[PDB]
Amino acid sequence: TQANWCKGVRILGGKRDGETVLFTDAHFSESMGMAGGDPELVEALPMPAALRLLVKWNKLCEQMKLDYRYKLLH
Ligand SMILES: [Cl-]
Repeated sequence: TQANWCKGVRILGGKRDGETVLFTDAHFSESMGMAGGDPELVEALPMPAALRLLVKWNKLCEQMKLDYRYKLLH
């Protein structure tokens, strides 16, 4: 429950609006642009890593002209 840690994201808009995605071990690697890590090991990310994934994912969402977006869990 930190300004320094973030559990995941929630989907804004679209059919899945309100759904959450909890950050996993693999997301940390993805926040570094690396493949791997366990995608089933739930764990909070350091806020900088959370932000990196936030911006990358929403850039993709507009790149792909999608109808939903991501917001960090508070
Ligand atoms: Cl980090």
